[PDB]
Amino acid sequence: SALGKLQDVVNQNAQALNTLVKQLSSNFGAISSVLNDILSRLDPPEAEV
Amino acid sequence: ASVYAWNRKRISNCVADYSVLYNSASFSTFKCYGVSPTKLNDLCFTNVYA
Repeated sequence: SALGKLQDVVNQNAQALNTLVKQLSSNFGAISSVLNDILSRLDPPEAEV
Repeated sequence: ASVYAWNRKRISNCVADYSVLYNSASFSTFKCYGVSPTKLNDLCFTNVYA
């Protein structure tokens, strides 16, 4: 643990990137979190929404 | 069947051609909510309950 500062920098960057990737799995109130599903499922009027 | 005794029919293990169903011009009502009516010919489902 003597090299804690560099490891914390690396871990902070890794957690930020992992959180950024994980946010793509959230639908944010939409029917699905996957664009392809909405593209192949819906009609462009509400698909836009 | 009547409304209080509504029947649930399992539609499964079948090839679905909704194009002819949509092409019919003798429907009083026709509407889809969770999926586009013309996109049913590409997606694959199961456990379709009538």
